[PDB]
Amino acid sequence: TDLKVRLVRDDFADAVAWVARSLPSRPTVPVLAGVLLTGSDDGLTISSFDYEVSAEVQIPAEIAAPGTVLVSGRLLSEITRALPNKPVDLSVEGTRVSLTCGSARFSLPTMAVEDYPALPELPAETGSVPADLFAEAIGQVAVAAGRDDTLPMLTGIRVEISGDRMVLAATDRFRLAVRELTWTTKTPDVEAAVLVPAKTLAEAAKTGLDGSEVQLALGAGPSVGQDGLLGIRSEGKRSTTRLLDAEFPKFRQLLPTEHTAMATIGVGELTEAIKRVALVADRGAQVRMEFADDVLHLSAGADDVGRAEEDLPVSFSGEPLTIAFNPGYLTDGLGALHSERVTFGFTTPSKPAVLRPATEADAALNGNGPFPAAETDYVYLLMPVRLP
Amino acid sequence: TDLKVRLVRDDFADAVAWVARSLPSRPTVPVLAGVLLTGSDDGLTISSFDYEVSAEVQIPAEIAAPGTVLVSGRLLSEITRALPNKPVDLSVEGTRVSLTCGSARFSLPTMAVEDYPALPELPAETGSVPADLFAEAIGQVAVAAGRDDTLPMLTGIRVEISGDRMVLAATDRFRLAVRELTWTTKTPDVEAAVLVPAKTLAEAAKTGLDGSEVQLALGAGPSVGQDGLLGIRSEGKRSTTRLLDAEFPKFRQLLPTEHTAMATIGVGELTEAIKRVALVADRGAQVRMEFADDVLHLSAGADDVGRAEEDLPVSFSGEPLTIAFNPGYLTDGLGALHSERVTFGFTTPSKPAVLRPATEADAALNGNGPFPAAETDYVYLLMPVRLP
Amino acid sequence: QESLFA
Amino acid sequence: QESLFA
Ligand SMILES: [Cl-]
Ligand SMILES: [N]
Ligand SMILES: [N]
Repeated sequence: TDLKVRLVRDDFADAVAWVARSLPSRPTVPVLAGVLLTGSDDGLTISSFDYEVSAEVQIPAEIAAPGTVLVSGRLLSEITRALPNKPVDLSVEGTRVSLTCGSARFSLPTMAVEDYPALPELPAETGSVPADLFAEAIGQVAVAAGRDDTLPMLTGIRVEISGDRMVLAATDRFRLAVRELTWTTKTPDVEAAVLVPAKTLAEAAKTGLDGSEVQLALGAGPSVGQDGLLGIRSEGKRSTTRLLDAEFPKFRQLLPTEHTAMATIGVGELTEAIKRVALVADRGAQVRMEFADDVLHLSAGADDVGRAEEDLPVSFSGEPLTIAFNPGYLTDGLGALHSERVTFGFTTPSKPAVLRPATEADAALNGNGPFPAAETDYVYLLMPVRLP
Repeated sequence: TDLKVRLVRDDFADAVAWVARSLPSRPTVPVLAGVLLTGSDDGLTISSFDYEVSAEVQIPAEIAAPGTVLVSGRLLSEITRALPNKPVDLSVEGTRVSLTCGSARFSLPTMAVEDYPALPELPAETGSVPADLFAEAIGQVAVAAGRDDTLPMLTGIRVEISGDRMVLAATDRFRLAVRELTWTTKTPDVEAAVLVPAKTLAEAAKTGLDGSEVQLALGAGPSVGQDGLLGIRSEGKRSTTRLLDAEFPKFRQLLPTEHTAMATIGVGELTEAIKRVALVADRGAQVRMEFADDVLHLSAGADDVGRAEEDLPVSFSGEPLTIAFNPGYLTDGLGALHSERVTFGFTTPSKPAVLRPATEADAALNGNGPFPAAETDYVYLLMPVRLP
Repeated sequence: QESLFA
Repeated sequence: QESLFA
């Protein structure tokens, strides 16, 4: 039986659009360039796969003849993206697929569905997270992951599961992001850790969270992470991603427990100022932060390109300090706090600083120090830059 | 004396942004990367120059001390766009320029002002044109200008002035755009013509020029075009553009005088259809148009990629016709008409086709022709694709 | 592709 | 730029 079915334009176009993002560009095996359509029992299944990441979504469908077909993914995406808002009639006829919408008519050559690899079966679903919380946490941590495939061991997000607690981490050796959150476990309690490619996980957080809840699949019991695969399911969309076989550093030990100095200031203000003074820095060379008497003196630049400085009111408690940072790394941290005010926790100009959201307890603390580190769900440790 | 001046942020930032468009991102001649700030008599002049296009703008200024200084244009632009909305104090002191605004304090290095080339003097004004009309016309014609500098005669927009009527024209051998428009000369009976670099003129039009009217300065009477540059004066701005020594082709002989067939159709509908059908033409070199019985049948594709076709209603007068065009050239022309309905004037499937805005007279088209070629303000003559 | 001129 | 780990 050849596939004959009618679908809604927006449904088919959205599904194809999403499944098409995971498609490989000019893959080794030609069939990998195709999208798989399988219609049955008043539904259509649209799938893509590249041996590293898989995307599968199911949409409503008026089935006239259940069947399966494989068509060029990018071409299907371009076509579906330009169809008029009318029903989409899909009908496989021999070696070609007939796609009809409005007065437009397309006839494409099918692909070798037999040569197409079987999709990976997702492990057992371990737990479920609110979609917005998951998206925020991942977005907050991923900024700290490495972005260089020549250093793959840095390009991951560590996912720790301990009962109802989940800890996400990421680093590139110069900055560390950690987010603690709670989820609803769907299996007996687990105590496992894996390393997921950050780009794929963030992609799933942005484009994969179609619903309000997000189920994650890593296994069950002792076989959590054994399959080397992570499943991510939502309302209709389910994807898979290969795990990274690399060790994540020990980060709990680098998180300071006390701070000699502390500086609270507004995120928007600080961000704008950093981006302004950084205009004269030598390609994100460094920004100099001079804290003293509740005033933050920002400066940067050389005498050959130019130098800039700007003063900002700041709630600074502790010993005066002069510490420098990479502008991009700094604004990356500030942009992940998602709070009105940021609180820095400095030690020495040559040791990490703790950017974290401001808490009510910080307005209170004021003295000579030392000050104890506050408990916070998200933390962004940033290594400073050596000054001349 | 060293320049000391206060300025309004928006005035200064806008002037700098407009003057800094021309500067190269990688300058060959050093000084040609700098912006010239010349202050005096409650005014500030901001200049750029690259031996081809000169841009000069004068803004109001609170001059505390007159002077001139050369600074880096790209850095000054990025700084001025990032400044707070507060008065901008500019004080040149020795080898540096202090730019203060709000809490931001910038200090840039100066450049060799003595080694900065003088700007070309704008020729004598030849007339005036409504700014928006001039810009629209430049864009309407620019679509057809060639971009291969090995064929310089095709890389420019021809500007003819004949009394109160200006004609713009461009062509890349495969297409010919011509746009007539009414302007206001200062010396009637002027019959001149120049060739302007298309990319320069088109970009200047796209950016725009504040003011209801723009004054062109090509010369005076017989001296028009002999100065070697096109001057343009708007409210507060004056610019020069080096002309092209090449000779524009003879194009008036190419415009058909009559048509054996006619087709009037909606621009939006046709544009969508062509964009759709052209997806399966990965060659991107041909879309097939079949006119017959008030039905336009579009088709394209290849059995290795896909075959697409689509029917549209059309007001077609004359005998059936089958003619193919390059989809890019076709949509480029349809995109320049700026009208709701387009009218085609075909002869043979191997001879040019006239694309122009539809007129009321075209609704009266009846009979088997021939049909006299109507006079139109914009014409886009497209050469067809040979079919086997 | 033909040419209007050349 | 210093680093947190190697
Ligand atoms: Cl750890
Ligand atoms: N030619
Ligand atoms: N490391």
